[PDB]
Amino acid sequence: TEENAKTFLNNFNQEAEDLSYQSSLASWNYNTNITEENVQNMNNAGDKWSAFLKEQSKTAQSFSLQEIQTPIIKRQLQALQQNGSSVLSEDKSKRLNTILNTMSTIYSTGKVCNPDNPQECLLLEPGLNEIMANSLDYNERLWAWESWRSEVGKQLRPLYEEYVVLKNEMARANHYEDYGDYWRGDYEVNGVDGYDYSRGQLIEDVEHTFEEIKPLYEHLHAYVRAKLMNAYPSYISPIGCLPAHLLGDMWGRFWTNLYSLTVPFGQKPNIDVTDAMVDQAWDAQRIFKEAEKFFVSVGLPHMTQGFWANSMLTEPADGRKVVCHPTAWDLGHGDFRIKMCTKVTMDDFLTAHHEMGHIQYDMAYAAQPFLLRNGANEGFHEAVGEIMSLSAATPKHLKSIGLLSPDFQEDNETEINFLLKQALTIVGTLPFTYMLEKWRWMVFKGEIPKDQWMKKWWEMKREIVGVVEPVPHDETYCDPASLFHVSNDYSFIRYYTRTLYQFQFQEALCQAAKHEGPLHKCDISNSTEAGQKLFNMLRLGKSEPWTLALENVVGAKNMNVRPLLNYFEPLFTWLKDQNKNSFVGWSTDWSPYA
Amino acid sequence: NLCPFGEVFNATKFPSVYAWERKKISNCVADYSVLYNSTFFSTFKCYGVSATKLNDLCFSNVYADSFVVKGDDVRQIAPGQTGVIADYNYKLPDDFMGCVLAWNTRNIDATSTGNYNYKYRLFRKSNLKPFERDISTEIYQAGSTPCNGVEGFNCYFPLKSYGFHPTNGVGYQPYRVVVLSFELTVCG
Ligand SMILES: *[C@@H]1O[C@H](CO)[C@@H](O[C@@H]2O[C@H](CO)[C@@H](O[C@@H]3O[C@H](CO)[C@@H](O)[C@H](O)[C@@H]3O)[C@H](O)[C@H]2NC(C)=O)[C@H](O)[C@H]1NC(C)=O
Ligand SMILES: *[C@@H]1O[C@H](CO)[C@@H](O)[C@H](O)[C@H]1NC(C)=O
Ligand SMILES: [Cl-]
Ligand code: NA
Ligand SMILES: [Zn+2]
Repeated sequence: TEENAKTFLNNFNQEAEDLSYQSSLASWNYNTNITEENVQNMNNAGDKWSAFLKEQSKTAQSFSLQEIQTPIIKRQLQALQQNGSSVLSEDKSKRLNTILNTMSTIYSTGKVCNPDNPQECLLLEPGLNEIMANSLDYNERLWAWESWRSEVGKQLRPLYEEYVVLKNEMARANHYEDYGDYWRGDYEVNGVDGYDYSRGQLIEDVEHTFEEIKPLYEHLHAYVRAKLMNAYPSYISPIGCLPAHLLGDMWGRFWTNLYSLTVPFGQKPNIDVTDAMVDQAWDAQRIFKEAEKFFVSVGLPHMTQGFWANSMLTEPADGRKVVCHPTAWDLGHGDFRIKMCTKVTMDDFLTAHHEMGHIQYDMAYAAQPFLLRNGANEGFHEAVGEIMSLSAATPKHLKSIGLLSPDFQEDNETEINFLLKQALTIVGTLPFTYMLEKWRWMVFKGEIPKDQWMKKWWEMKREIVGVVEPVPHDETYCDPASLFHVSNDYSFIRYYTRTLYQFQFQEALCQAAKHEGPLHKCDISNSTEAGQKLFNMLRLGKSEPWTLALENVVGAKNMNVRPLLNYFEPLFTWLKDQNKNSFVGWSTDWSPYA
Repeated sequence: NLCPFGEVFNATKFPSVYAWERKKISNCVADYSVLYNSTFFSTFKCYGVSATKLNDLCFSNVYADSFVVKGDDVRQIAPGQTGVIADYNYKLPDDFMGCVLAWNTRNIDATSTGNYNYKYRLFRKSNLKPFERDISTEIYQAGSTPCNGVEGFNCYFPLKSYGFHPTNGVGYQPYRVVVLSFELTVCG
């Protein structure tokens, strides 16, 4: 029944490619318009693509996976053989889709008002996010942190309870332990000898690599804490955990906004080319033209003409409502677009390289069959975009482009300033990402009862992340759901694996690029060898296992933490010298309200 | 008299690849200057003969094959290809002597709502012989169960639609192909 399956997969590839294109183009008209007429075309074209996938799901399950010999044909059947959300009843699936839509709504529509000024009401973006990122008032930040978790968090609490039980009922019916095991199935490889990977192996590998991140994070935590005491005196203990509302954003996911408070050498000039491009008369088209030139220098192809004509590379400069979240669209049929309200800033210049990195990945595996046109795993796609911003952020690249002055001296203190800013964003999110996904894994697995969800949530925040809550929360609150990825049904372990992947890729490409200096000063520009070495994995798509695709570039069958430590090695030794008279570590007992 | 090359190249309607049409060229003088001094063509690849020496040449009769394929399918209109178009739609002999001409027609063959008129054969028992043509719409039996007229499990319709949208990539845009075959009346 192998040839009977090849013809079946071909009736799918030539019929799904048209239905997915109509659904993708329909969803583009919504994120590019934002009307009621266009929001229905997204849902109308969405159900048709889902209903077509359901027919091909069950009709592919009639093909026994054990009866297939050629393995390229094998992985395609398992992709279609998914009951999905339909294993529930018609009432369970509508209620599951009702809470999933209701949770996404209250997150985007939830707004808190100031008790001191009731006419001042702010939602998360850009209201509360601007406060958590710039404000230095303890009570103002405590207000935004607590109001977001006491207003929109408590509304999500009853909906998230039913969300856990309903999502588990789907995974357990598809031969999974829980919904967390369903998310961990993205890294599962089973069939190829020497390249397999089990779903339980992910828990062992993520925790094994996290133990080597503890020393770097503990010294960063001790250094940031010392600087934060100067910013918030009589509020932080030199031995206790950091208050959650003082970390730089609403959840402490990224400590980037703490750079102004934790800059190692503030006297040195900051490498912010935002004002430089504004003075050089740069628009969004100039940003993407230079980003296109970057990929051409390594051997990758240019951008299609339809990209330069159908993409939304700027703000909606007319009459239309638009979500400005930077996304890279792969509609299929050779149609590649990017949706981004680009502004003349440095942060948008680096993001343009990230989003165009996604497109270069999509263009590479376009020759693969339909079910195989995707990244190796969930973390491969984000890692490809990040290695571009890593090379594009180096001073050697900024000077060559024209954004930095040619006489900019790169001292040993300017590099520690740069690595510290990178560590606040890169290494600062690792304990937050692991602890968050670990908490949901335990909740789905059934190790955290409902009567101690928030109690166990903050016990892990104190122990793993080293972050203490400013005000006590009972089980009525739901702080984890106050994050986008939790209340919008997205796996979060992808950000941990992608972080280790991007530095394994960078180290592997900089070796092919014949780089000789520190890893953070590497630019893979001009390196046709590194481009060919990277393209050899981008073309694979999802055909070869991620362990094999990772080996084609880095030479290893599994994720490794050594490249991550080598990137921040000059900074790790500097933090140890700074913390010689400080306390490295934190006590899980101190709280700002005992 | 001049050979009517405008009736095939400048033709308004072009056929699908599975039902490609052939036109015989008999007693008339040829003018290959029209074919070469134009940037309108995307390929213009000759096999067995050269794109210039053909002017001072004579043949018994010329056969012009015309059809429409996607951009990525133009590579299969060549001797020695094994794609879906070459095996089930239009096959050229190994000893082919002629020229294959193709040009992009996104503005005329691709509509905003999706032009599903141009089709191609996806399933067929065995490959086509050189210059063979199959227009049968019989339900292809891929398993051991008799289809009995109706499609369904293991019984698929042999013809599928290209679906040309104007926002597609060049590899998915419609291309009109004209294959000129030389057989050994027609001179330059
Ligand atoms: C490899 O990629 C890099 C970019 O990542 C290329 O470096 C840059 O290449 C351009 C084009 O040759 C140079 O532009 C020219 O610069 C001169 C001097 O400023 C100017 O007079 C010209 O009008 C033009 O703008 C650019 O300067 C250069 N960047 C530098 C030197 O900082 C590189 O050329 C690529 N290829 C090779 C073969 O190295
Ligand atoms: C937005 O959608 C409306 C219909 O809901 C349509 O009339 C309008 O032209 C659209 N605008 C753009 C810029 O696409
Ligand atoms: Cl939190
Ligand atoms: Na700040
Ligand atoms: Zn991205």
